[PDB]
Amino acid sequence: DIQMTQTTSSLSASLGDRVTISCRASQDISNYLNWYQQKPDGTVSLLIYYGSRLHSGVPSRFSGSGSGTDYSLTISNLEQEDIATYFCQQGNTLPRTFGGGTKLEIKRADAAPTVSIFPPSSEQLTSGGASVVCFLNNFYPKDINVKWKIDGSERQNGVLNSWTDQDSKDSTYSMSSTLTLTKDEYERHNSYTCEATHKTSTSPIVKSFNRNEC
Amino acid sequence: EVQLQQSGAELVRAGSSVKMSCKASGYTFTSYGINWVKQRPGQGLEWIGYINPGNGYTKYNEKFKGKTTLTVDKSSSTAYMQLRSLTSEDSAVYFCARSVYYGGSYYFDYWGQGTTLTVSSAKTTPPSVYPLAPGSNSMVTLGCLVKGYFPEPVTVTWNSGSLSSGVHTFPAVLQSDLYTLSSSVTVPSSPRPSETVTCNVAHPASSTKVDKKIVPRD
Amino acid sequence: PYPAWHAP
Repeated sequence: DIQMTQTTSSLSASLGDRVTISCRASQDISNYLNWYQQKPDGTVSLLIYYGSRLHSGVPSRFSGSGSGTDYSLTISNLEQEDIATYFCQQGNTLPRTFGGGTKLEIKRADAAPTVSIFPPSSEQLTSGGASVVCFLNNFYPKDINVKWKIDGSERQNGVLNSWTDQDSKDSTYSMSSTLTLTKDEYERHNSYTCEATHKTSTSPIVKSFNRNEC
Repeated sequence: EVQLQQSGAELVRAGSSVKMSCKASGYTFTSYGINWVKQRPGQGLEWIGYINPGNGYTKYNEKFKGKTTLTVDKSSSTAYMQLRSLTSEDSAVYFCARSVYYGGSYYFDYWGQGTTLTVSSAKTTPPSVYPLAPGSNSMVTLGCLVKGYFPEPVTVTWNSGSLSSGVHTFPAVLQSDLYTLSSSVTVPSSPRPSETVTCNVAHPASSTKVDKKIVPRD
Repeated sequence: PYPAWHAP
């Protein structure tokens, strides 16, 4: 049915600004729109309901509007507390549908990631497995592409990544990437590379090691 | 206040089923509807279906119908959702919420903390803590690979707490039906290998408290 | 064609 597109997944702003999160219905909803705010901790709470105007006991600085297919939540005089994910929801037809949601983050100055690569551990190899790990720490903006190479060409099976949420003291992100192979496949090759492309340079940041120089 | 206390996390094997609770408090349970929303940690929220406690009526989202069943018990203000023939695709956190009328429609004014449902065949197993030492410069990063445990959570600290700044413990990821996580700590070059750096990983589920020392080499 | 509670 009507599906909602929150057309920005992560929105970037400073404490104090006027934030505007949008949401578009694939059809007219006669103002049957609601806004929820989910926190990092997991809990969800209501904000504004109906056509986007109506308040449920919340800060006045939360305001809603919109009229046909296009609506928006506007947080004037933004605040820490307000850093969370916002979902819109249509209550005009069944089934009920929400938008992809929009997550706010704090705006910070660009920072390249520090990159580290690590060969498999002795302990782990004796168990017949092999994992090469790569941390990419304290970088901002949060978008980044890690790429692995074995003996010089890309590899994509085994690669599992994890990303931390924006930090609380600084506003940076960190990411971990891990290539897992069997002990034998690992001992069949020499060079392992972790390449981080981030718009901090147009040139990737490369870390690698060779099993022979080990 | 209005409250909705949902069940505790759930662990079940694909092919099987489960039944979660949503106990309401502070309002007339029968005067309002209960909706269920699923949040797979992928991309958004889905409306499952819903139910009128007094009415006993239920309305499903076509997708979740057939495998889902909503019910209620009113001599204890509780609502239940039962999932059948589970699969990986049913691993998510499930929320229940109250519905209030306004205009000609509804909206959800209160929600529950949510119930985590992990569909898997694993059993409680302790992780393997692999030490991550560099490979054959005024600051040095060391790691610790916590691999193959189940179920969450895992507690990682370095040097039992005395190493706090410059630590990034990453969210666990499911691979092989078992969780895997990593952690990194950055200490000056003067502390290591000059001193000891140890990751301490605790895994309550299996009553394990492992201390791995990070030594030079491989 | 069939019942609801704010919509189709």
